[PDB]
Amino acid sequence: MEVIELNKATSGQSWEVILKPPSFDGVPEPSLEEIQKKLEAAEERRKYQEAELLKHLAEKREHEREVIQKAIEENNNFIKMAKEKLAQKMESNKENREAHLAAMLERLQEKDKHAEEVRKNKELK
Amino acid sequence: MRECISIHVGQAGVQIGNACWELYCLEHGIQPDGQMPDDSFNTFFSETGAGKHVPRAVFVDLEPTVIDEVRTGTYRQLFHPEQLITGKEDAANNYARGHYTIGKEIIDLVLDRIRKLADQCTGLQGFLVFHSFGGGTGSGFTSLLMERLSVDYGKKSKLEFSIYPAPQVSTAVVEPYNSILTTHTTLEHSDCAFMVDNEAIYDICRRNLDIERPTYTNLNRLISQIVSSITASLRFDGALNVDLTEFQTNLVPYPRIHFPLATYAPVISAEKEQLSVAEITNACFEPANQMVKCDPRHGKYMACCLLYRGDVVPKDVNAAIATIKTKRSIQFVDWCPTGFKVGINYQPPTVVPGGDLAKVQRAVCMLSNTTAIAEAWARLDHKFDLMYAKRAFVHWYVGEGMEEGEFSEAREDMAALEKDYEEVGV
Amino acid sequence: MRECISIHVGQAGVQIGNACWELYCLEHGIQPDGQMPDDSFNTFFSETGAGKHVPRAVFVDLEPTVIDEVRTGTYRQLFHPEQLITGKEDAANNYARGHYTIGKEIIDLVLDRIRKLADQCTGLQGFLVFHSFGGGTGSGFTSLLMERLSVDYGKKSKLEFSIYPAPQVSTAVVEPYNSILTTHTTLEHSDCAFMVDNEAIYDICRRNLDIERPTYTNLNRLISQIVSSITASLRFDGALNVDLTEFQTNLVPYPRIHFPLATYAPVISAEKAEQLSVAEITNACFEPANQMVKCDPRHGKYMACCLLYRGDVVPKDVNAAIATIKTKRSIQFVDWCPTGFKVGINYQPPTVVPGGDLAKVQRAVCMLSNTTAIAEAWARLDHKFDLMYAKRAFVHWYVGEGMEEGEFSEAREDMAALEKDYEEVGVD
Amino acid sequence: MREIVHIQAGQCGNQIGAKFWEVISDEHGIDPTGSYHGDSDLQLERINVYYNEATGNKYVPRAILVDLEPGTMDSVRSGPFGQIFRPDNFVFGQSGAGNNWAKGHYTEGAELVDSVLDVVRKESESCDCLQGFQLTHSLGGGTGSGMGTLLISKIREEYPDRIMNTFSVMPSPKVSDTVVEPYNATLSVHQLVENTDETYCIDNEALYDICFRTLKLTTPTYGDLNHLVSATMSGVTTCLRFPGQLNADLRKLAVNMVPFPRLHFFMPGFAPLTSRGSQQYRALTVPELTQQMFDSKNMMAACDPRHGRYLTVAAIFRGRMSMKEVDEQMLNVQNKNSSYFVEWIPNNVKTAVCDIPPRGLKMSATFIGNSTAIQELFKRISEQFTAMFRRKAFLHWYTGEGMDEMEFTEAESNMNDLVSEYQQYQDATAD
Amino acid sequence: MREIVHIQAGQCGNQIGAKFWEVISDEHGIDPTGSYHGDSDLQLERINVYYNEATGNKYVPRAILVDLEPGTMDSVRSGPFGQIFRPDNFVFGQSGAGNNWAKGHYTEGAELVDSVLDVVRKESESCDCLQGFQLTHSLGGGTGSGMGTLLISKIREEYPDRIMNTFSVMPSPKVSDTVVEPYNATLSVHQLVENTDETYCIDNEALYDICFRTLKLTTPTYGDLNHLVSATMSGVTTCLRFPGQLNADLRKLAVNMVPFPRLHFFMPGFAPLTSRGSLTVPELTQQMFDSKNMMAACDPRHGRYLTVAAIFRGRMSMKEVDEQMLNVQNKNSSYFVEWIPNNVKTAVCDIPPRGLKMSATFIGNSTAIQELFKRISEQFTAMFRRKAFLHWYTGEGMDEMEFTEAESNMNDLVSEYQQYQDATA
Ligand SMILES: Nc1nc2c(ncn2[C@@H]2O[C@H](COP(=O)(O)OP(=O)(O)OP(=O)(O)O)[C@@H](O)[C@H]2O)c(=O)[nH]1
Ligand SMILES: Nc1nc2c(ncn2[C@@H]2O[C@H](COP(=O)(O)OP(=O)(O)OP(=O)(O)O)[C@@H](O)[C@H]2O)c(=O)[nH]1
Ligand SMILES: Nc1nc2c(ncn2[C@@H]2O[C@H](COP(=O)(O)OP(=O)(O)OP(=O)(O)O)[C@@H](O)[C@H]2O)c(=O)[nH]1
Ligand SMILES: COc1cc(C(=O)c2nc(-c3ccc(C)c(O)c3)ccc2F)cc(OC)c1OC
Ligand SMILES: COc1cc(C(=O)c2nc(-c3ccc(C)c(O)c3)ccc2F)cc(OC)c1OC
Ligand SMILES: Nc1nc2c(ncn2[C@@H]2O[C@H](COP(=O)(O)OP(=O)(O)O)[C@@H](O)[C@H]2O)c(=O)[nH]1
Ligand SMILES: [Mg+2]
Repeated sequence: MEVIELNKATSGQSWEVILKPPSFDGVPEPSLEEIQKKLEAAEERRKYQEAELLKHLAEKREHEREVIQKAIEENNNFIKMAKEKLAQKMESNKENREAHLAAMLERLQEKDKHAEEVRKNKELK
Repeated sequence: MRECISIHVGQAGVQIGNACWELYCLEHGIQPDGQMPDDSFNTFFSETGAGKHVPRAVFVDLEPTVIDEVRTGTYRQLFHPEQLITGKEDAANNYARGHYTIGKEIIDLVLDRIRKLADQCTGLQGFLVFHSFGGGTGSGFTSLLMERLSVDYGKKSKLEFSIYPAPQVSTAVVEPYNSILTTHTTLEHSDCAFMVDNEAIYDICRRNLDIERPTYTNLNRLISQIVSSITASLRFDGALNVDLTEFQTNLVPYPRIHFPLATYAPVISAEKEQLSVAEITNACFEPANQMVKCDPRHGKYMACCLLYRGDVVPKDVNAAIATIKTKRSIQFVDWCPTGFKVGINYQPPTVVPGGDLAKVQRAVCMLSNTTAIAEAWARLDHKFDLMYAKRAFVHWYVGEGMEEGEFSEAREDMAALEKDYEEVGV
Repeated sequence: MRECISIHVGQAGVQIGNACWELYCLEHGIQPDGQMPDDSFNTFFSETGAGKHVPRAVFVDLEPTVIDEVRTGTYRQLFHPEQLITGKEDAANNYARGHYTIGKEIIDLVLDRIRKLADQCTGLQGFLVFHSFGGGTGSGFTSLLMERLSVDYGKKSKLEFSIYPAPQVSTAVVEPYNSILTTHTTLEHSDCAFMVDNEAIYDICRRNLDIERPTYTNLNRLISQIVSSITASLRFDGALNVDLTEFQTNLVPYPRIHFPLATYAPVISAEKAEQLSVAEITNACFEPANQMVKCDPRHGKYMACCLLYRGDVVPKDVNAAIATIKTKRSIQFVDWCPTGFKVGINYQPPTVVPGGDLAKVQRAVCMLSNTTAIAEAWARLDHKFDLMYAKRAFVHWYVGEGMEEGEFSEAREDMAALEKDYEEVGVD
Repeated sequence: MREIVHIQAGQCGNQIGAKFWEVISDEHGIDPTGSYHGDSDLQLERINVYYNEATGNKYVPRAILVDLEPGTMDSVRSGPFGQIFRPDNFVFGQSGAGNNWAKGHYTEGAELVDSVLDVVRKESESCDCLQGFQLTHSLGGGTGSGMGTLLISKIREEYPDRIMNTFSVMPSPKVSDTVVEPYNATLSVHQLVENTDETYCIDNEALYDICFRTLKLTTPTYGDLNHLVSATMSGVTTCLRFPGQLNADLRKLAVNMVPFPRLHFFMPGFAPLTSRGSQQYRALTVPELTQQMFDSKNMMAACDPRHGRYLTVAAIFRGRMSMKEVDEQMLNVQNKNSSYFVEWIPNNVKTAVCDIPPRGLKMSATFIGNSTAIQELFKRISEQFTAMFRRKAFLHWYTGEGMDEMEFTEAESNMNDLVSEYQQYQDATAD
Repeated sequence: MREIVHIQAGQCGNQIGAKFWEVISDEHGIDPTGSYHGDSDLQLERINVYYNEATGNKYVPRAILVDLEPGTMDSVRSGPFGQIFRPDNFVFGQSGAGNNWAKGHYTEGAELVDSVLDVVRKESESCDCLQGFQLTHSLGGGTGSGMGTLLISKIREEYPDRIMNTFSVMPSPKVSDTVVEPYNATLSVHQLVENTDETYCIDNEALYDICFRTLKLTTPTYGDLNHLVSATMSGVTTCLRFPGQLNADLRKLAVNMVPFPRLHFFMPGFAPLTSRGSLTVPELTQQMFDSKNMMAACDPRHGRYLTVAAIFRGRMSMKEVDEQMLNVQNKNSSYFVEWIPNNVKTAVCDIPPRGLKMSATFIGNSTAIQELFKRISEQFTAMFRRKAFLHWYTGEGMDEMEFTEAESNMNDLVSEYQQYQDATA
């Protein structure tokens, strides 16, 4: 063992114990802006992802309004079709009932004209 | 003077900070009120116009529960409110949240507080950063901070103490992701990182302290004794590792290979004859006493230091070293000499009174840089791979503005790191 | 809030309205002057300044003698004069006179009164129309009213209570004609029609009440109890309520298939010398003797069953009762109906008119079922229609009032299709 | 539907009309002074159907009395209840029709008919809800038949929306020897096919046979015959006059009894058959009343109902009797005699009960059938017509008043057309 | 990550919501007058997660009560804890939803929704740090189902960065109120797939079977079923409500439980099972992974767990708890996915639920939940192939297309669950 003294101080002492010398003589063989550029780039990716999330939720909001609007349109169309249907059949039934009463008074008035011809044929004799 | 600034990020960094600053105060005679009845302790403590000695530390956790644990704790008078930085919303175990969403928000606030600590220094050595691998704050904010400290303190040393995840005392299923992400981003910016494996520490407490289910307090107390031994020659007038750059000189021959293995002895139960220098020296070469689980039989050493503490005579260390050389094979790489740097710090080891660690006459911490530690990275890469193949959980990170490509780019770096450890352990 | 307006047309509709509004006043403690010593009855009674509770109802008849009895009877002050609308000539058992000739002279009056009642509602639920299939007013004026309600109120809910004609207690030989005619023109405009067969009610009053020759007041009082079971959910604070919307959603799988079958129990003679269990009365609803329409559900398929309990009835007992029903193979549900049961429970016991024939009971149940077996009642009517219509018997009285023959075969084709619909929905 | 307007024309019409008014007046408690003397509110509840309320708490029959011969007006005023009628409603000429239809229908009757319409309009405009008109007349004479049908036509023109109803007395050679009565009856039946809604066929042949075979009157007089008529008229107007749950009127009866407009000639029946002014020593049971009602001996038209099928039937039972027993018998008679009811008009028999029996009986039943057997009556008239018309017998009585053979030919064709329709539906099947 | 805003909608939502508040008030020691009378501060450490602190030292639940029918909330307000709710947090319509999803979601729901959002918007601004929203509702009715999903969508638009969590009650013919339950549920599951972060699948088929088979109740009632729902809701909110070293919140839970954004439907489990009125650690561990304890009618052995979070309540050796959870994971290894390491997380809380000394509660993200949706889909198809009852929905303005797309999406969800069940490493 080759002992070699290193240093001696107030609270300590140090040396070096050497058992074998080396087999081999010798020994074989980000700036501040770069950092802030990389921290800023990660923030813009974070913010871009948040913006795309809020964009997809905003797309949901618009669909929700579109659903609500579709139902209001269906209810309006139901009304418009019930209104035109009902007016159609009420006017058709009126015309029909009036045409019956007119035919029935027409036939009776023919009887009336015939009576006049009977009474004239009588005075003819 | 050689001031060091301690930065504690996330819950693990902060609760271990408490354990360390408490043990420092005990070691230096600093009472909880900051008052105090060798001047090397000023490297870690400043002093106010009132006579109070104040840790050179900043705590950061984006969750007020853990930092209120300091505002209201026993040592609360040691800290000024500006050293405690908090927020309302943590990283939710998400590196991307820690690094990109919160980090961009508090980095300038945190860097400004560190600058007030650094303006008080006549010769700042650098920073000691404490954080978990697994938390989103510990992983994510720390790696952003280390990037920024390399910009604002270009030549200053940065040492990490990193809590390596253990399933036995875990939190989150995504800790492998956060671990590889933070290791990738920090690799360029750290000079020397001492990893603490939570499973190693958990095992030492169960086996050596007779605790069936160790708490974070158990683990943190033991972790403090290790950090104490690594910093003891910075806070006292020692002779080995007397400034931060001497850690990379003595332990880090290659810049990327900067993860030394720390081994500590002895750990003795308080409720349970003083060990010899030879006995504790033998314990440094038992893998049951390593801070990180790996098998040194599977690698070669690049460097090896023995930090003794307490009643230790050089005569006994050299004889302890000679005994293991005869019986054991200790393989260094070809280009490095086979041997040890030894330091003795006369200041006796200290335990928290009432704790579970018994007070000992003498202790030792071995710091070795072995290629065996690459087994720890292999464990994390496998879990990372298992999940990332199916893109599991990735969408939580992408949602915070992280790009998917960062996952693979980080994983490629870890693949390169394993190949680096293979290359040198040829 | 949640108001329901009741409309009673012709003799049958008005006389049943008498049994119902008498029963409602007795259920809610209203006296025949409208005064009163749970506010839900406000769905059926408005209130005046003097605390008088006026039914939300119109009484219509083309001739005055039936409604004149209301005008001079016990409840002559219960209604405002303007709610009791009469002409001077009835429809002479002729659909064509109820719908056109006679009916057009009073239809605008009726809708003005209804419009005035709608204006006293903050959340109108719908209209309940009571009429006979057989009378000229019951059929023809109700068809006209239903059409005009659709124009005035759009798709606002319209439910009928219709008296299906029986030879036992009948009026006219032309009733099968009036029935097919009103059913055709009304089909598109009604959301749900509860049919009541006078022969079935007649037979119940004989077998269960020992009444040799049941009168209309016998028939109507029993009919009032069924009606009350249905509306009780809308007039009381109940545990399990069923509103007008819920009836339609749960009972009507297809717009045309909207003729549920009613069944009531128990029906006990008031002079009988043991209170029936929740189970006993529940099983009675699937016996054909207690059906309000003569038909054979065991030879049909159920598409939905709504069970309306009142009185001393606990939910655990309904659930146990209904679970037994779901195990009877003679009770067959269609393939496209995974779940066919809806249950409501109102807790105020049934009320009986003192001096009536029905006994007071601590619990009762009315089932409403949509079964394909109701088609049998439509087949019985179509056959009588076909017997006469092949010889064009009596058709001249309808043509004389302006109808055209095409309206007869177009109405008979709609009942053909209706019969073929009940076949189709019963396949697998 | 309330007020009926009653018109009686000619000798027969005024004679059976008078009796009609005596009989219902006694049922309703009205005496010859027009004052009410009865004991039951039921007598008055629907009294306005036939009576105007005169000042003085009196009741005046809503009745118009017409004849070309003056004599029959004097006969009525003399008769019991002659003082009940409104004097202004007598409209009399000075010379009869001489049993000549054309005189009543074209000449003399035409010169007096506007005088009649004065009274008819005055009665009609007073009504709150005019049901329509009932006419009593004979078809064999010249006034009741000729002027009587002319009247119908004329009234129908101003009131085309009201019900037109006749009690028409059919001639028989057993009762009258006037040989032209088949002519007058055929001409009148033409008019009635086209212009009335309901006609009760009152057959002198049936009335004579009942008096001679059943009542055992060797030589029945018009008073014997008219006792059968008045009993029938009381019975078939009972539901119009008394309050029931049926609330009957002339229109509801037509709608249900007449499946085809022309086939509107009803065969009335009555039980028990009695002689005029004769005490009844035993009542009839409900089965007796039910059976003897559908028996050809009790029909007022000389037709065997078993020779045809009933299209529709309406029956009224009078007296205090079990309506349950009445429902039972009536249902049984239809089940056991099923082959005499057309199967293609379901439930074609309607029954009513009136607790008030007619004078002299404790119980009675009256029957209004629309039977295809009534063709026998029209075949009998047709055969008599043809026997004369083949010879052109007596045609100059008619052509002297302006008529033309063609009118006779048409009315004969139209009546044979009526016989065929009866036959058509008598043979019609449900299959 | 402090305050949760709770919302309950429709009859079922308000019945299990009221039973929820009743139960947790007992644990945190809050009587019905909002006054605290507990014996431990542990009950008050995190009580602001669910309660506001009113002047007068009284606690008011942060609860909003919604229905299109006044009947249900009248009954709630007369309930035992009825007085505890803020009186202006009751928002209720008058004309009901008619058991019709289209009514709750488009017509009647829209007319009431902004009144709800105003009460939500006021509760939110009284929050230091709003953690998110928890909604209780059924899927088979019209109000909770149709209007509840409209609520979620609108809440997501206003607070896109807050966790949305629902307790969603699944219909079964064994406990039905309406014949159109398969429609209402299928239209809602489409919504939940899109707009929630965590949904607890509460299956009425499972609750009925638990009462009948396990608890021996011959004729289950809603009270019987809702006792199981209240135990479950108390169990899966324990960590949100009591101080632990986990400092649990909704976001952390979502992050570790949801590997794939659409697969966020949890299968809850509870042990021990108890009937109204009327135990070891190794049994709790096993009984929690047993089909007789699932609140979804699904057999977990029929699929594989992606992630599981389990909580044990009561005094017990957390060593023994951790030992047994490990033993169960290794014995049943083939029912966890191999490609999510360490996918079971266990928490302990010392305070037992009332009446018990030891309980365990299970939250599973299992591919077996596809069985729940296949059952809804078959019932849906049986009705919709005959277009039965459809006209009450087209009448509201809905297209048939909405029906087919919502079921294509639920069949896709089933496929996706299948795909990960067959995934290998
Ligand atoms: N040794 C030790 N490890 C800890 C301690 N606290 C947490 N950990 C470990 O650190 C990891 C969790 O990360 P934390 O640092 O606690 O969380 P965080 O950094 O605050 O980040 P978020 O809470 O996710 O925002 C897990 O592996 C824990 O086991 C501690 O006090 N001591
Ligand atoms: N249940 C019951 N049925 C009745 C009642 N009154 C009449 N009917 C039946 O109704 C049918 C007759 O029609 P009505 O309603 O009486 O005649 P209307 O509607 O007044 O019309 P017209 O009289 O023709 O103008 C017959 O089938 C009778 O059995 C009644 O009070 N109760
Ligand atoms: N039943 C019945 N038949 C009568 C009565 N009087 C006349 N007849 C019949 O009526 C027919 C004759 O018609 P009349 O009524 O006498 O004639 P008229 O209508 O008055 O016409 P003219 O006398 O020519 O002006 C004959 O068939 C008579 O048998 C009567 O009082 N009762
Ligand atoms: C004036 O003499 C009567 C009139 C009537 C009706 O006016 C009337 N008739 C019906 C009716 C009639 C026949 C058939 C086959 C039917 O199905 C119904 C219905 C309602 C009515 F008001 C009734 C009578 O007795 C039944 C009469 O006395 C015999
Ligand atoms: C709301 O109820 C709970 C919440 C949480 C967390 O909020 C939370 N969960 C995790 C977690 C979850 C699952 C896995 C697979 C994992 O690895 C980690 C981590 C940190 C947390 F704070 C935890 C619970 O029990 C574990 C809960 O009760 C069952
Ligand atoms: N578990 C449970 N389910 C319920 C309860 N009440 C109703 N349901 C279920 O809810 C569905 C009916 O919807 P409901 O909430 O009553 O209708 P809504 O009020 O319109 O939202 C059916 O599937 C029932 O099974 C309850 O108290 N407990
Ligand atoms: Mg009527």
